[PDB]
Amino acid sequence: FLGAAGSTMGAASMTLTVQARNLLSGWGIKQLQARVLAVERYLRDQQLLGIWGCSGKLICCTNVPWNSTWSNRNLSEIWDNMTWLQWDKEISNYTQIIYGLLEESQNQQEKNEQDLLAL
Amino acid sequence: FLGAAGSTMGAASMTLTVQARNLLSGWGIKQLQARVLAVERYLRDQQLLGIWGCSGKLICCTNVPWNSTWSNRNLSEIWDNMTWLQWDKEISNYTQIIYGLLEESQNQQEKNEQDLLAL
Amino acid sequence: GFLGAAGSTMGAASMTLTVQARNLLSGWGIKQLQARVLAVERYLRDQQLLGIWGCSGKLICCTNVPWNSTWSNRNLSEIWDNMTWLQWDKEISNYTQIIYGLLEESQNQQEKNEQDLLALD
Amino acid sequence: NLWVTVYYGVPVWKDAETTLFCASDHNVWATHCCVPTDPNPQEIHLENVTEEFNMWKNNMVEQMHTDIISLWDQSLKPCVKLTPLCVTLQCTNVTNNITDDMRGELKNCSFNMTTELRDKKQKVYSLFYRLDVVQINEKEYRLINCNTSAITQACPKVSFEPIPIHYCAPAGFAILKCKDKKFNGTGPCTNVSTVQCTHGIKPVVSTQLLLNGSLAEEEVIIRSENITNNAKNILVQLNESVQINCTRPNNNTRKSIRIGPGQWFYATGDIIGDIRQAHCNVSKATWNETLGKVVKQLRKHFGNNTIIRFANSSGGDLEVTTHSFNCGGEFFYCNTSGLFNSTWNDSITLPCRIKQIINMWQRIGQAMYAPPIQGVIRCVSNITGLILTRDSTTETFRPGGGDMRDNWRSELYKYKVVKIEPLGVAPTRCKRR
Amino acid sequence: ENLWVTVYYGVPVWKDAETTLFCASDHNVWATHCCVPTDPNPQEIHLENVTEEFNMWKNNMVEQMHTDIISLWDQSLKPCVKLTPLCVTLQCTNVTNNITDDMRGELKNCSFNMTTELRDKKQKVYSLFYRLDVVQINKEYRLINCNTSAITQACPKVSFEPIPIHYCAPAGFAILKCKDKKFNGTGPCTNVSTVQCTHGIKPVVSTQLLLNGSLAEEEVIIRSENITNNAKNILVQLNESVQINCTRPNNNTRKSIRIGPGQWFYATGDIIGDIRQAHCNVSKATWNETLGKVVKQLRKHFGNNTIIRFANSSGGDLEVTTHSFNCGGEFFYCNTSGLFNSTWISNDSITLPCRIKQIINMWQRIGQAMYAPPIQGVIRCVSNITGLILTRDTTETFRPGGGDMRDNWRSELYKYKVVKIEPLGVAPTRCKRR
Amino acid sequence: ENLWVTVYYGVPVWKDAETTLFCASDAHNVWATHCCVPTDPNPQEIHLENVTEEFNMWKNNMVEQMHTDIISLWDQSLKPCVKLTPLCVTLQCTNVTNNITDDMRGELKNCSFNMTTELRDKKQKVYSLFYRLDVVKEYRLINCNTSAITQACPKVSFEPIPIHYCAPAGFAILKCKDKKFNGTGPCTNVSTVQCTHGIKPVVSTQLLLNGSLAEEEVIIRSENITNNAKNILVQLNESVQINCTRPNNNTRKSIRIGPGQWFYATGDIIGDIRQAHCNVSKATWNETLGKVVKQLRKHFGNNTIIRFANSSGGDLEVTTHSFNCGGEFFYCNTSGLFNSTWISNNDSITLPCRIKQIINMWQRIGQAMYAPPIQGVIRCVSNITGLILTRDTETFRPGGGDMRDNWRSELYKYKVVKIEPLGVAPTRCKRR
Ligand SMILES: *[C@@H]1O[C@H](CO)[C@@H](O[C@@H]2O[C@H](CO)[C@@H](O[C@@H]3O[C@H](CO)[C@@H](O)[C@H](O)[C@@H]3O)[C@H](O)[C@H]2NC(C)=O)[C@H](O)[C@H]1NC(C)=O
Ligand SMILES: *[C@@H]1O[C@H](CO)[C@@H](O[C@@H]2O[C@H](CO)[C@@H](O[C@@H]3O[C@H](CO)[C@@H](O)[C@H](O)[C@@H]3O)[C@H](O)[C@H]2NC(C)=O)[C@H](O)[C@H]1NC(C)=O
Ligand SMILES: *[C@@H]1O[C@H](CO)[C@@H](O[C@@H]2O[C@H](CO)[C@@H](O[C@@H]3O[C@H](CO)[C@@H](O)[C@H](O)[C@@H]3O)[C@H](O)[C@H]2NC(C)=O)[C@H](O)[C@H]1NC(C)=O
Ligand SMILES: *[C@@H]1O[C@H](CO)[C@@H](O[C@@H]2O[C@H](CO)[C@@H](O)[C@H](O)[C@H]2NC(C)=O)[C@H](O)[C@H]1NC(C)=O
Ligand SMILES: *[C@@H]1O[C@H](CO)[C@@H](O)[C@H](O)[C@H]1NC(C)=O
Ligand SMILES: *[C@@H]1O[C@H](CO)[C@@H](O)[C@H](O)[C@H]1NC(C)=O
Ligand SMILES: *[C@@H]1O[C@H](CO)[C@@H](O)[C@H](O)[C@H]1NC(C)=O
Ligand SMILES: *[C@@H]1O[C@H](CO)[C@@H](O)[C@H](O)[C@H]1NC(C)=O
Ligand SMILES: *[C@@H]1O[C@H](CO)[C@@H](O)[C@H](O)[C@H]1NC(C)=O
Ligand SMILES: *[C@@H]1O[C@H](CO)[C@@H](O)[C@H](O)[C@H]1NC(C)=O
Ligand SMILES: *[C@@H]1O[C@H](CO)[C@@H](O)[C@H](O)[C@H]1NC(C)=O
Ligand SMILES: *[C@@H]1O[C@H](CO)[C@@H](O)[C@H](O)[C@H]1NC(C)=O
Ligand SMILES: *[C@@H]1O[C@H](CO)[C@@H](O)[C@H](O)[C@H]1NC(C)=O
Ligand SMILES: *[C@@H]1O[C@H](CO)[C@@H](O)[C@H](O)[C@H]1NC(C)=O
Ligand SMILES: *[C@@H]1O[C@H](CO)[C@@H](O)[C@H](O)[C@H]1NC(C)=O
Ligand SMILES: *[C@@H]1O[C@H](CO)[C@@H](O)[C@H](O)[C@H]1NC(C)=O
Ligand SMILES: *[C@@H]1O[C@H](CO)[C@@H](O)[C@H](O)[C@H]1NC(C)=O
Ligand SMILES: *[C@@H]1O[C@H](CO)[C@@H](O)[C@H](O)[C@H]1NC(C)=O
Ligand SMILES: *[C@@H]1O[C@H](CO)[C@@H](O)[C@H](O)[C@H]1NC(C)=O
Ligand SMILES: *[C@@H]1O[C@H](CO)[C@@H](O)[C@H](O)[C@H]1NC(C)=O
Ligand SMILES: *[C@@H]1O[C@H](CO)[C@@H](O)[C@H](O)[C@H]1NC(C)=O
Repeated sequence: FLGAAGSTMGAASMTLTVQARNLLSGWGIKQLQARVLAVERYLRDQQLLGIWGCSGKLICCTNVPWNSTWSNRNLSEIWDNMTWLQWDKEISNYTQIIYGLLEESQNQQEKNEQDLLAL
Repeated sequence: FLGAAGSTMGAASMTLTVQARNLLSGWGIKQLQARVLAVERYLRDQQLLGIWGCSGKLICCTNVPWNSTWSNRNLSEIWDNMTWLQWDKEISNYTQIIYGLLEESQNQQEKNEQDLLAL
Repeated sequence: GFLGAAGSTMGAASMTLTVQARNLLSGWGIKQLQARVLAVERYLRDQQLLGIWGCSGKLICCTNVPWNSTWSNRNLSEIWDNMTWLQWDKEISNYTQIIYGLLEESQNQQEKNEQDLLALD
Repeated sequence: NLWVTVYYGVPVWKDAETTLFCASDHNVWATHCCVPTDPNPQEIHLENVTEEFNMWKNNMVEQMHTDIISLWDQSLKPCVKLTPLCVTLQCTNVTNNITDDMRGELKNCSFNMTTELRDKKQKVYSLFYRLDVVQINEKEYRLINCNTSAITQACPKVSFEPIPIHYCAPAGFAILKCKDKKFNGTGPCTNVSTVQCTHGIKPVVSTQLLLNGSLAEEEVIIRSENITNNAKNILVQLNESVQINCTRPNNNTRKSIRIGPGQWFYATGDIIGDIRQAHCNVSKATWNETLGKVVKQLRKHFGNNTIIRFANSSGGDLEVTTHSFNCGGEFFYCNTSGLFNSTWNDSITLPCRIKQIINMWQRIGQAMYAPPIQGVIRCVSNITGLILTRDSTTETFRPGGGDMRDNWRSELYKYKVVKIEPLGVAPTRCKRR
Repeated sequence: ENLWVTVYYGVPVWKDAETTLFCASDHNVWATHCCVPTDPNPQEIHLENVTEEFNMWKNNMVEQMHTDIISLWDQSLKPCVKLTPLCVTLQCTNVTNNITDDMRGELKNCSFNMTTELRDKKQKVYSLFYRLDVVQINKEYRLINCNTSAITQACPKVSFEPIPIHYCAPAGFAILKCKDKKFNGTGPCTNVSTVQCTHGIKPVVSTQLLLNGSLAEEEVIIRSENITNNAKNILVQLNESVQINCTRPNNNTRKSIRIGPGQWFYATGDIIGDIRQAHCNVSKATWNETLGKVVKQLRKHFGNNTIIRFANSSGGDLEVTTHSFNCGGEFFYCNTSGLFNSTWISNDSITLPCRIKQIINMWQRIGQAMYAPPIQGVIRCVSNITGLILTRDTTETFRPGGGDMRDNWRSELYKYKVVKIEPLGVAPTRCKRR
Repeated sequence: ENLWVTVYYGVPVWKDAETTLFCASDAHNVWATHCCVPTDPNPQEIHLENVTEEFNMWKNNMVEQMHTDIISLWDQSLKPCVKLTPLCVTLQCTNVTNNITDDMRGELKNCSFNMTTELRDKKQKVYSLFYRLDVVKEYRLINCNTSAITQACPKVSFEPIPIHYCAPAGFAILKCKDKKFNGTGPCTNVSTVQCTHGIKPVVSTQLLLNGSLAEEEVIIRSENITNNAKNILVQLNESVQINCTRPNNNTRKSIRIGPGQWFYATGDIIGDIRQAHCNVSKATWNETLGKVVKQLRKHFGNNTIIRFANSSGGDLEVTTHSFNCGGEFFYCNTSGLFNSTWISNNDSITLPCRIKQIINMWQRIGQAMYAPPIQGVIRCVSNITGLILTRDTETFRPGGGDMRDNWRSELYKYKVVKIEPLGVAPTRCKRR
């Protein structure tokens, strides 16, 4: 289901549970291969959300600041005048950078939590 | 495993770990189909708990009130005097309606968290 | 890199948990399919267990089960430094199931206690 | 006032049909059942559970049947197809050391067949049993199932001896077992336990009588889908075993014949010493007491003053008209009319015939050739039950069956497969946050 | 200044992708194959304010449909009787019977000695054959394909009747559908909707004319990869169907011959009644109007000051020189030369004679051959002409073509694209963790 | 003392394990339709600073895995091919005397026979040449009295190409980089890799061709060198170059068997008929044995004599050297390489070869393959990288045996381990 596609980013987020549910729900070796792949793709995304400290959420806020390098557009002109497809293309060359930064942040946060609990 | 199946729900609720921990651990095409399905069923339940905001918990409380439509039995006679199998028979048609409500509640809650964290 | 910390001490290797974890889930052909299914099953068994113990979503989970000197009668200075994870794994191997059982019992009690605290409002 | 609370790990289930796997402990069931099981019995008792069980329309039975046919056929794939040997035979009626009871039973048949090189021929001869040889329609004979199908030679190193087989649930499923003793194949059952694997069941092939298997816990149990419907079979499980010992008193030899590229056909060779008919011995007193128990529990459905009489089989092929006692590599067809002649020294003997070209599972497009066994066969086994049919003031019961599912329902009747559904919802005095 | 990374999951975005599709539906080979039922509800979701780019000649759904039909076709012929034992010298003479038209000499009465259930004996049998199945070597003949391949008799209970097949996406994937009634075959498309399954497509196999497909909403849509390069096939989709009435008029029977221990051959038996030529009837007025519609639209790419001519085509293979048509259980090779011979400058009907072939070499392969069992009785088919495959040679001339098979599916799959859903992504927000 | 249990996930530990490995390759070859997964150039190796891993090449399951996969691949590729059952007829044979440069005396024969053709009602008379080793004036082929002979498809190449074995998810391969690693015990310079270096699946006997070289000196390895009943593998420090040829300019005759069924027969020979042979550099060979001797004495004593001699198990699998040169089967006589006594106190070597076409491969006797003839002239130039030696003063001879010993010469440095990311340790914190 891609029904919100084409709507703006600030509108499309209203349906994140619709898209998430439909990702998993949906000679014979052919079908097993298709099914196994669907499971693997699902789990890869879940592992990333978990490793970044976003487990269980469709929307999570991190402590990694936004770099004007990736995009110098304002909050307005992203959320109101663009759809997600457009956004995805504009920052498609920084995805691996952001993901690496998110992992580093979570590691630092967990270490701090353990040391706080120590008191 | 299922020792509590004939017991009062208020007692059976304390053996949840036992049932959960036995869901993954216990002709080539048939064995792969058996394994893939066991995984698929497991993941369907985990995704659904995540959608409702109950990931990582065997017991969770939500913000969806109970309707007299689903059951007008009082509380004492639900947790006592009845097994889970009997309860399952009583709540049958009023299942998908609950699931839909749980999803709606969680979406409102995640939006509220995102907005609160922006102050 | 993956397993780069394997020869480092236990307290050093704690900084590479991300690296090991992110590579576990995959970063006649029937055998390839069988291998893929098993890789998923192994991954999920570990994730389910962390969920049971209330450690879901964390690489470092702090629990409320006390450490028994019986399992290993050593100081923090004798464990976190001057020792690698491979050595530790051998050192307490025979207590693995005891610990896992205790962790399960604790989490179950914690969930009941939380439900009661929410009820008392 | 009450809020929805969601629980995971809830001990509930639904009826379900899923694929079960084989568990165990050069047999045909070896290498195909490689999961060692039952290191410790499980039997989790479920207190206060009254589940509904049904021997008929079970799924476990259909899978056992299906899996056996598949395995059986798979085992013959790599062996000689006996492409040759549909040539006609020049047969002589053997009288050498043969008693009157067996005249015409054995034939000495010679024929032309191919060899290692394509343009060369050889002359061979072998013995055959009358049941497998048909006079040509044109002293000249043909093998029976040669004109319509290929006969695959059974693999000489594969044992088809039944071994106990355990069926085990896949993760997410469980098998419930009925421990009641008066259950009779149907309805609600008090005292239900949960297991991962069934008890071992021996996949014994038979007709009319049920051989090695379990006994009823207390009395004779008579099970039928509809006791009033003469179109249905009655499965009778005894609470006592009856021993039967069968033999083929002929010191056989084997004659190895080379075919084409080192393929071998194992022909029946000559017989050393006396030639005698195969037969089975059943204790007379035990059999008469056994029937007395069967009728005592059978009258309960007809009346205390009705008459029950027994009679022999009505017709059809040997698969249904005679007992089909299966020995380690031989198929005996035994005459049971002597066991079913009553109206309600110390042994009864039943004559037996031997067949080598076998059409199994009521199919006609396939055939198997059972190679000969040298020396003398002696088989000792336990009768555990009967397959009977019924057809005023007097009722007549006859041996029946032939539908292999009936030989499996008798062991699988106490098991049911259920799907575990761990997620559920209930109200509570607890609200989030 | 104050923006932070927020990670979102369930984001409605995608990438072009090539994945495995499965079929769904509603003794037919496809009914057996497509065990998954369809949802009676199309579940079509319109996507507002999108412009998706499509390209029907780069569409991998075509390769899967082709691969699936070849694989299914072959799998269904595996557990069948081989006719290797029939590759013996045949003694054939012309059929003498009440034969009309120009069918005299078309059929031959062949006798031969084949195997029996008994290895030591042969039997003398006879059967009828069409000239196109038999090669002369002298009254001495051989079956045509005995020098390259074994001929497999198709199993008589197997139905190859095309039934609608719906292709469905696996979880994580979606199919986008172009609803532009004028769609070009390439480029951006507005009014794009998302579907789970395609419309049903009948796996009809033909050349020159495309039967029982979809119609255009308006006019004629002419689609080709370049137009200018005349080496490409032109797929022409009509907004009106043309009905064609086809028959094999002879009343046939079958002669069942046992050839071995559980194996048998179905021979064409004696013909009952008179022998007549097979043929197809196309209404003349409808056909002339149809070409006028095609030519008018075709001119848009050539000029309105030119001349458009049709040819009867050419080639070295009946599969492409004639109209290959599978009617009931028999393969027709119809003569369309009088259907495509007009020149366009600005009650009645045409009968197309048809030849029948029994030994078939499908998908342009050499190493395989199939024997089509003869069909009892008299055969009649009524089909819908929904499109044409044309090629091009100052007057422009066009001719019937095709035969690659892929092109017979592009005509139905051109509106669909497969995409992969990529639900995870990030964007700046004012929300900070903790 | 307020110490609590903490759970960590992503812990860098492992266990010894066996599993299924998959193939990958670089860039009509039988392995190119198998190893469909590309390798990574610069695959990346991770040095482990303080790991002292125990390795054991003779207990290495990867050898078994490589072996079973090769046998399976080999058989699978011969299934969709023409069987030669129709050629199991008798032959009428005479000797080829047509310009034989002596020393054959019937090694090459001219045979004819009655075989099938296009129609079942016809037969044809055909002519072909055969090598004596394949033939029992009345003759039969050596493998028509058992099993069946299948012609290898002329379209499939069996040329060895590098094969890389790669770990599945959840596993890693540890590589031993220690100098002079002898096949067993602790290894210090341990590194983690995702795939092996690329092994060519060479199927030679006696001598090991086109493998890896030792970097410092010749390495002698055996499970128990004192057992006197184990093969000793020798890994050389330098390669020895060997030039092998089949000098006769042959032809290929195409014969129809049936409906798309073809047989490729040896046709006539163009030019003089001469023996196949291999040229081994003599000086290199003399230096090579001297290095082996110096090293063998480290296990047997400074006062012993190594004594080289030839083997006796004359089934042509042990006493001769198999190559698969050009896809042809040479069976070369190596006795001239091993007859010397070493006492501590161009002049090249020519080895004759025996060409054979019907091959019972992998020591099985229930299957046979026919190698189609190769037209033209064959020459292979290859690197001797190792030896298989046995012993029983005590005498050393060329060995031979099961293929696991050749493959074990490349996989000796690798181990498979299972990653176990979950673990527990004490710490000073509490859940709360
Ligand atoms: C019912 O159960 C009994 C007891 O297990 C079965 O008896 C056994 O039958 C097998 C096969 O006929 C006999 O095996 C043979 O034993 C000889 C011994 O010298 C050996 O040389 C043969 O190679 C073969 O292994 C076995 O001895 C026999 N056991 C006894 C105690 O007599 C009986 O067959 C089962 N009945 C049915 C119908 O399944
Ligand atoms: C285009 O669609 C039409 C309509 O579906 C196809 O013609 C139809 O073909 C079927 C199968 O050959 C005919 O059914 C027959 O029915 C008789 C009993 O009435 C039965 O004995 C036969 O075995 C068979 O099932 C059907 O009558 C026929 N319809 C018409 C109007 O003639 C047509 O073949 C399709 N075009 C192409 C190229 O496939
Ligand atoms: C050890 O490695 C060498 C190569 O480094 C192997 O020899 C090579 O074998 C290939 C295949 O037999 C030869 O290529 C062929 O060339 C002809 C003519 O150009 C062509 O028609 C064929 O299609 C094919 O491409 C290659 O020339 C040859 N190299 C040399 C130097 O002779 C050698 O076989 C390997 N050792 C073993 C035991 O396999
Ligand atoms: C391998 O062991 C050596 C010591 O045998 C480790 O060296 C220490 O590294 C730390 C790094 O912060 C220094 O502070 C110590 O002073 C070093 N010790 C000595 C004796 O030099 C080395 O780090 C270990 N390898 C790994 C991966 O941790
Ligand atoms: C499409 O654009 C119009 C304005 O031109 C707007 O009103 C409408 O809501 C937009 N549709 C979507 C899906 O956002
Ligand atoms: C974004 O920042 C630029 C800075 O020059 C400003 O001119 C523009 O008006 C801003 N746009 C919005 C939507 O605030
Ligand atoms: C079964 O019912 C009895 C009734 O007294 C109760 O005491 C017992 O606990 C119940 N069993 C289970 C498993 O709850
Ligand atoms: C739920 O509660 C509301 C309370 O106003 C009632 O109107 C409604 O009928 C109930 N049932 C359902 C199914 O909504
Ligand atoms: C576990 O028990 C075995 C018993 O032989 C012993 O050898 C081993 O050292 C023990 N391991 C630990 C961690 O105590
Ligand atoms: C076999 O031969 C004996 C010879 O006395 C004869 O009595 C008997 O009837 C014969 N049986 C058959 C079937 O020919
Ligand atoms: C074998 O064939 C020949 C053909 O002339 C026939 O005479 C002979 O009787 C046959 N032999 C047998 C045993 O059938
Ligand atoms: C089988 O058990 C059911 C249980 O309700 C009973 O009604 C039925 O009469 C029994 N049938 C026989 C033949 O005993
Ligand atoms: C064989 O059966 C007879 C029946 O009368 C019985 O007496 C005897 O003990 C049985 N033999 C064995 C070994 O069971
Ligand atoms: C097909 O298109 C033409 C274009 O002129 C139009 O006149 C005709 O009515 C259309 N036919 C149908 C069935 O819509
Ligand atoms: C096909 O036959 C039917 C018979 O009723 C007729 O109505 C129809 O017009 C014919 N079609 C053609 C193209 O001649
Ligand atoms: C071929 O030569 C050998 C030489 O030893 C001889 O024995 C053999 O008889 C010859 N073959 C023929 C057919 O003359
Ligand atoms: C052998 O070679 C000579 C030329 O040196 C040639 O004349 C003769 O014909 C050849 N003989 C054969 C049998 O080819
Ligand atoms: C064919 O068979 C005949 C049988 O007499 C034999 O003389 C002739 O030599 C054979 N043909 C060949 C090529 O061996
Ligand atoms: C490990 O590598 C170092 C690199 O300097 C080398 O000096 C050392 O000898 C190597 N160890 C072994 C056992 O080869
Ligand atoms: C190694 O060889 C010696 C020779 O005496 C023998 O005693 C010893 O048992 C062998 N050891 C192994 C592990 O094979
Ligand atoms: C080795 O063999 C050659 C002949 O190939 C011979 O001249 C030499 O003397 C032999 N040397 C020894 C040590 O036997």
